[PDB]
Amino acid sequence: KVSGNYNYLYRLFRKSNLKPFERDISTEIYQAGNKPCNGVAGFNCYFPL
Amino acid sequence: IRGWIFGTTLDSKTQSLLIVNNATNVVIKVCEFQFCNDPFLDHKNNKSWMESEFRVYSSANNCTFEYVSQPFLMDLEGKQGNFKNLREFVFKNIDGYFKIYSKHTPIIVREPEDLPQGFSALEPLVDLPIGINITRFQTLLA
Repeated sequence: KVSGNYNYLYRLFRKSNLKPFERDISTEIYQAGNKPCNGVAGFNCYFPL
Repeated sequence: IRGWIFGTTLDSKTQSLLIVNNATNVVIKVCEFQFCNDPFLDHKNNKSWMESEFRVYSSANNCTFEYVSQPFLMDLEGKQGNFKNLREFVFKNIDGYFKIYSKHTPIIVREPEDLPQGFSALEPLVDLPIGINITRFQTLLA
Protein backbone atom coordinates (compact mmCIF):
# COMPACT_ATOMS: atom_id res chain seq x y z
CA LYS A 1 0.00 0.00 0.00
CA VAL A 2 1.11 3.57 -0.66
CA SER A 3 0.50 4.29 3.03
CA GLY A 4 2.50 1.15 3.85
CA ASN A 5 1.43 -2.16 5.39
CA TYR A 6 2.90 -2.68 8.87
CA ASN A 7 1.71 -6.22 9.67
CA TYR A 8 4.87 -8.04 8.54
CA LEU A 9 7.96 -8.86 10.60
CA TYR A 10 11.31 -10.59 10.24
CA ARG A 11 14.10 -11.63 12.59
CA LEU A 12 17.59 -10.13 12.44
CA PHE A 13 19.58 -11.39 15.44
CA ARG A 14 20.24 -15.00 16.43
CA LYS A 15 23.43 -16.63 17.71
CA SER A 16 22.34 -20.16 16.73
CA ASN A 17 21.83 -21.70 13.29
CA LEU A 18 18.30 -23.10 13.52
CA LYS A 19 17.54 -26.61 12.33
CA PRO A 20 15.43 -27.28 9.22
CA PHE A 21 11.64 -27.27 9.51
CA GLU A 22 10.77 -25.58 12.77
CA ARG A 23 9.32 -22.33 14.10
CA ASP A 24 10.73 -20.01 16.75
CA ILE A 25 8.50 -17.50 18.57
CA SER A 26 11.02 -16.35 21.18
CA THR A 27 11.67 -12.59 21.20
CA GLU A 28 14.59 -12.35 23.63
CA ILE A 29 17.42 -9.85 23.96
CA TYR A 30 20.42 -10.68 21.79
CA GLN A 31 23.39 -10.51 24.18
CA ALA A 32 26.13 -9.92 21.63
CA GLY A 33 27.42 -7.46 24.22
CA ASN A 34 29.04 -8.37 27.53
CA LYS A 35 26.46 -6.75 29.83
CA PRO A 36 23.18 -7.96 31.38
CA CYS A 37 21.16 -6.06 28.77
CA ASN A 38 17.48 -6.11 29.57
CA GLY A 39 17.16 -2.42 28.75
CA VAL A 40 15.05 -0.90 25.99
CA ALA A 41 17.63 0.04 23.31
CA GLY A 42 21.02 1.68 22.94
CA PHE A 43 24.65 0.62 23.16
CA ASN A 44 24.81 -3.20 23.23
CA CYS A 45 21.00 -3.20 23.48
CA TYR A 46 19.10 -3.77 20.22
CA PHE A 47 15.64 -4.97 19.30
CA PRO A 48 15.63 -8.56 17.96
CA LEU A 49 13.19 -8.22 15.06
CA ILE B 1 1.35 -43.09 35.17
CA ARG B 2 -0.43 -40.89 32.63
CA GLY B 3 1.77 -38.78 30.37
CA TRP B 4 4.86 -36.69 29.69
CA ILE B 5 5.89 -33.14 28.89
CA PHE B 6 8.46 -31.88 26.40
CA GLY B 7 9.88 -28.39 26.16
CA THR B 8 12.74 -25.97 26.64
CA THR B 9 11.58 -23.53 29.35
CA LEU B 10 8.39 -25.12 30.79
CA ASP B 11 7.45 -21.81 32.48
CA SER B 12 5.20 -20.10 29.91
CA LYS B 13 8.22 -18.38 28.36
CA THR B 14 8.11 -20.69 25.32
CA GLN B 15 5.74 -23.28 23.91
CA SER B 16 5.88 -26.90 25.05
CA LEU B 17 4.09 -30.25 24.96
CA LEU B 18 1.38 -31.92 26.99
CA ILE B 19 0.55 -35.63 26.63
CA VAL B 20 -2.51 -36.72 28.60
CA ASN B 21 -5.01 -39.58 28.63
CA ASN B 22 -8.31 -40.20 30.41
CA ALA B 23 -10.26 -43.48 30.33
CA THR B 24 -11.65 -43.32 26.78
CA ASN B 25 -9.78 -40.36 25.26
CA VAL B 26 -6.28 -38.99 24.67
CA VAL B 27 -5.34 -35.32 24.35
CA ILE B 28 -2.13 -34.01 22.79
CA LYS B 29 -1.46 -30.30 23.08
CA VAL B 30 1.30 -27.88 22.08
CA CYS B 31 0.91 -24.55 23.84
CA GLU B 32 2.43 -21.84 26.04
CA PHE B 33 1.73 -23.73 29.25
CA GLN B 34 2.85 -22.45 32.66
CA PHE B 35 3.84 -25.75 34.29
CA CYS B 36 3.44 -25.44 38.05
CA ASN B 37 5.99 -27.17 40.27
CA ASP B 38 3.31 -29.66 41.43
CA PRO B 39 1.53 -31.04 38.34
CA PHE B 40 -0.41 -34.05 39.55
CA LEU B 41 -3.64 -36.04 39.53
CA ASP B 42 -3.07 -38.24 42.60
CA HIS B 43 -3.13 -36.32 45.90
CA LYS B 44 -6.87 -36.08 46.54
CA ASN B 45 -7.23 -38.07 49.76
CA ASN B 46 -5.58 -40.92 51.69
CA LYS B 47 -5.80 -43.92 49.32
CA SER B 48 -8.19 -43.10 46.47
CA TRP B 49 -7.86 -41.43 43.06
CA MET B 50 -9.97 -38.53 41.80
CA GLU B 51 -9.37 -36.42 38.71
CA SER B 52 -9.38 -32.91 40.21
CA GLU B 53 -6.55 -30.38 39.78
CA PHE B 54 -6.21 -31.38 36.13
CA ARG B 55 -5.39 -27.86 34.86
CA VAL B 56 -1.92 -27.44 36.33
CA TYR B 57 -1.29 -24.60 33.85
CA SER B 58 -2.74 -21.11 34.32
CA SER B 59 -1.87 -19.80 30.82
CA ALA B 60 -4.42 -20.94 28.23
CA ASN B 61 -2.54 -19.04 25.53
CA ASN B 62 -2.62 -19.64 21.77
CA CYS B 63 -2.22 -23.42 21.79
CA THR B 64 -0.56 -24.15 18.45
CA PHE B 65 -1.69 -27.79 18.44
CA GLU B 66 -4.71 -29.67 19.80
CA TYR B 67 -5.53 -33.32 19.15
CA VAL B 68 -8.13 -35.71 20.59
CA SER B 69 -8.10 -39.43 19.83
CA GLN B 70 -8.54 -43.06 21.08
CA PRO B 71 -6.60 -44.29 24.15
CA PHE B 72 -4.79 -47.57 24.84
CA LEU B 73 -5.40 -50.59 27.06
CA MET B 74 -6.20 -49.69 30.68
CA ASP B 75 -7.86 -51.06 33.81
CA LEU B 76 -10.30 -49.49 36.25
CA GLU B 77 -9.35 -48.07 39.69
CA GLY B 78 -6.27 -49.82 41.13
CA LYS B 79 -5.41 -53.10 42.86
CA GLN B 80 -2.09 -53.93 44.53
CA GLY B 81 -0.51 -57.29 43.75
CA ASN B 82 -0.58 -59.78 40.87
CA PHE B 83 0.79 -57.15 38.51
CA LYS B 84 1.09 -58.35 34.92
CA ASN B 85 1.25 -55.26 32.69
CA LEU B 86 4.49 -54.49 30.84
CA ARG B 87 4.12 -51.21 28.95
CA GLU B 88 6.92 -50.01 26.69
CA PHE B 89 7.27 -46.68 24.88
CA VAL B 90 10.05 -44.89 23.02
CA PHE B 91 9.95 -41.25 21.91
CA LYS B 92 12.06 -39.46 19.32
CA ASN B 93 11.98 -36.17 17.43
CA ILE B 94 13.63 -35.65 14.04
CA ASP B 95 13.29 -32.99 11.31
CA GLY B 96 10.59 -31.32 13.40
CA TYR B 97 8.49 -34.49 13.59
CA PHE B 98 7.71 -36.30 16.83
CA LYS B 99 7.48 -40.11 16.74
CA ILE B 100 6.23 -42.66 19.27
CA TYR B 101 6.54 -46.44 19.43
CA SER B 102 4.57 -48.60 21.84
CA LYS B 103 4.07 -52.21 22.90
CA HIS B 104 2.43 -54.06 25.81
CA THR B 105 3.09 -57.53 27.23
CA PRO B 106 0.99 -59.49 29.75
CA ILE B 107 1.84 -61.97 32.55
CA ILE B 108 4.94 -60.43 34.14
CA VAL B 109 4.53 -62.63 37.19
CA ARG B 110 7.90 -62.48 38.99
CA GLU B 111 7.90 -60.39 42.16
CA PRO B 112 11.58 -59.29 42.10
CA GLU B 113 12.05 -56.70 39.36
CA ASP B 114 14.35 -58.78 37.19
CA LEU B 115 12.91 -57.33 33.95
CA PRO B 116 13.20 -60.76 32.32
CA GLN B 117 15.40 -61.53 29.33
CA GLY B 118 12.74 -60.91 26.71
CA PHE B 119 12.57 -59.42 23.23
CA SER B 120 9.87 -57.88 21.06
CA ALA B 121 9.71 -55.54 18.09
CA LEU B 122 8.35 -52.03 18.57
CA GLU B 123 5.73 -50.71 16.15
CA PRO B 124 5.08 -47.06 15.25
CA LEU B 125 2.19 -45.30 16.94
CA VAL B 126 1.78 -42.09 14.92
CA ASP B 127 3.87 -39.26 13.51
CA LEU B 128 3.20 -35.68 14.54
CA PRO B 129 4.29 -32.37 12.94
CA ILE B 130 5.60 -30.89 16.18
CA GLY B 131 7.77 -28.23 14.53
CA ILE B 132 9.22 -26.95 17.83
CA ASN B 133 12.43 -27.33 19.83
CA ILE B 134 12.68 -29.59 22.89
CA THR B 135 15.37 -29.77 25.59
CA ARG B 136 13.82 -31.45 28.66
CA PHE B 137 10.93 -33.65 29.77
CA GLN B 138 9.09 -34.58 32.97
CA THR B 139 6.48 -37.25 33.66
CA LEU B 140 2.92 -36.44 34.74
CA LEU B 141 1.52 -39.24 36.90
CA ALA B 142 -1.77 -39.67 38.73
